[PDB]
Amino acid sequence: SVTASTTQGQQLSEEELERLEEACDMALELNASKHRIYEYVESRMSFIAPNLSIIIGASTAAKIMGVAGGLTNLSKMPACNIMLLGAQSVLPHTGYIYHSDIVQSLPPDLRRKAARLVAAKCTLAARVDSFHESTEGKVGYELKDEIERKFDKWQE
RNA sequence: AGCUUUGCGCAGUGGCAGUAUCGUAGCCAAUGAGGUUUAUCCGAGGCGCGAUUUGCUAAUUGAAAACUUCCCAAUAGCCGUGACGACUAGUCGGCAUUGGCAAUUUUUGACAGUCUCGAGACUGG
Repeated sequence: SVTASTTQGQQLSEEELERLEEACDMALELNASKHRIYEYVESRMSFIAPNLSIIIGASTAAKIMGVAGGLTNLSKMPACNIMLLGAQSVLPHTGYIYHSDIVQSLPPDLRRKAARLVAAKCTLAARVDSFHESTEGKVGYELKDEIERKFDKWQE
């Protein structure tokens, strides 16, 4: 309001205002579509791979389940490849679980090691939901408590 | 029967030893430590804290450097002299101590160097 009192800006057209209006309307369409996709992918990924979704987050769980080629290919991958799963001058030897929110929830030098912590345990989680045990996700909850317990252990 | 591999133990030669060798009871660690190289790859301990027995010998200071001393008194050659003694003023033997013992015959150095085949020669300017 303070800088709308002094804008130094000229008015738009009617075509310019309606062009910006439909641009903002399709932008809200893209935002609501993104959140609809997010809700569906978290629901169906908590059904398909509950423990991996609990550890990493179900969108990144779906990304590393897809680029590996499903759960039954994600299990028989080691922990040192699921770290680099989704890789490609921005950061090297990084996968989809380096740019996760739970691996960016810490200082920038605390990052790489944390990737190896989230890659290993979720690999266990991936193996745990390659067979259909722990459908409620208790292995994911226990391992995720272990993850952020180690994160709080490293932090001050 | 011989050869031989791997791990461990013992001893020995040699090498290394504070960017070395360990402890860790605190935490983490193959359910993955730690990764800038080659990363759909590698794979072992890591971070902190804390350390780096025993016998022998030398040397120094110190009065004393840790295994059951100093001090006084006396005892442990010959020419003269004094007595005692012996033998005829003289001689001899032993004992004793109240002066002396580097000037040719002795005990305060004619010795030292050299040369020749047990024996001699040369020099000491």
